[PDB]
Formats: sequence, C-alpha cells, structure tokens
Amino acid sequence: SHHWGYGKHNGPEHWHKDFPIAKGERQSPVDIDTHTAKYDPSLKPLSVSYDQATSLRILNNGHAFNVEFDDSQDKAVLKGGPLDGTYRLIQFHFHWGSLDGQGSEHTVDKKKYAAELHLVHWNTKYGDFGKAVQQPDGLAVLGIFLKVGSAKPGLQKVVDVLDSIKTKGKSADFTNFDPRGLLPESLDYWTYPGSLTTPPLLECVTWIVLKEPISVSSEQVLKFRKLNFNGEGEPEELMVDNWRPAQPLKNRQIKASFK
Ligand SMILES: [Cu+2]
Ligand SMILES: [Zn+2]
Repeated sequence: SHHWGYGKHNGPEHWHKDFPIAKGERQSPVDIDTHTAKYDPSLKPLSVSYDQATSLRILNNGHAFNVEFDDSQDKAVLKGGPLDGTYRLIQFHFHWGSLDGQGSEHTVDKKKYAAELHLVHWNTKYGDFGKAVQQPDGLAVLGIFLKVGSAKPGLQKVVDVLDSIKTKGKSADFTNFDPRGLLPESLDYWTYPGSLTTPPLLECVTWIVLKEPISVSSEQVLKFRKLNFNGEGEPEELMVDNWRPAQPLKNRQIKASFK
C-alpha cells in the first residue's frame, strides 16, 4: 500500500491497520538473546556463492536504497545452513539510524548497531520472487550488522553513487559491483523463521544473521544520512531511522551455528 513510513503518524506502530499480519506469529526483526539461542550441530555449513553476481542498478525507493541484481540465472546464490535448496540474490539494502547508537533492526542482547545490511534471496523452486513471497520458505535474508570504526573499502562504491539518487524514485546504473566486499571474515550465524521488516510484512523469510559485524567509517554512514525519503521538489525529510524495532518472539527458537 502507499503512505506507510517511519514517522510518528505512519511508522511501525501504525502498520497493522493496513497490514494486519504486523501482529502475526512470526514477525521480524527480533532481539537475539545469545544465551538462549541453542547451538544446532545439525545445521550444515553456509555457502555464499557470489563470484558471478551481476549488479545492475541502484534505486532510492522512498524507504531505503536497493542495489539490484540480475536474478534471471543462478549467478549469485545462498545455500546450506538452515536452507533446503538454492536461493538467488535479487537485491541488497540497509537500515540505519540518525545517530551511531541506533539503526539496526535485529538487536543482540538488546544492543543496537549503527546499521544493518540485508541481502535478499528467493527460493528457486518457486520460479520468481513474486511467487516466492506466497510461500512460507520463499525467501532467505542474510543480515549483517554495521558498527562505526574503520572504513569498509567494499562499501565505498555504494557511498560514492548516493549523491545521484538523493530522492525517491531516482536510480543510477550500478554494474560490476562485487558484494563479497561487504561480508565479515566469519560466517557464524543465528537463524530463525520470520518476515519482511517493511510492509507488506509477509511471513516468508528464513533469517540468517551473522554474528560478526562489519566496520564502516563515520563518514560512510554520514553519507547514508544525506539521502531523502521525499521526492524531488518536495519538502526535505532526511532518510534516517528507517528501522523497525524488535517484535515479539512468540513461539520461536533462535538457533546458532556455533558454540
Ligand atoms: Cu496503499
Ligand atoms: Zn531490510
């Protein structure tokens, strides 16, 4: 639907009126209580295969910016871990704060990171993204926390194009970007069944949240905060605090791939 956002009058506390699944049984994000998470020795190794990833474009959609990929062939896929089958990369985006002390969607023992990266993948058994989001195992989102510290060299090409997509609806060419430069050293993770974190809030997602954050510089996150939620020629509303807070865990268990 239109006109949802992150403001006081249309933010997360209002979403349930148009998207009643907002109060559902497997909503995201959640707080990850690390002491309560259980190590699962049955999980298999996570396989991230991005060598042939083919980026196309970057778009300001009014709530974040998306780096889009060619998903017409198995070029960039996620497999293993909790997943059955093959999941194809379609886009990545971030959520971030107005201040370095907030911005992530997931939290770790109630800790909020400065930002969170979401690599969005769809289950190839379902043929395309739109059919995948009608299935309870349709999507897999790999989540990576950002902390402020040293610069992330592999983020810099993304930061450098943001000036060209300041406002809602703007896009730019974004070919030949390698998303492998956004991953931490370790692929140790937590996993649980959840949902999209923005409307339509669909309950289709296997969440895979990496334990190790990546470090980005202050200057890099400051450039995220210069984007606009609004369209060109409309009153400026900085794109900041585009995160949903933690939702009730309900009848779920978070599993860890490590001890
Ligand atoms: Cu609408
Ligand atoms: Zn997201």
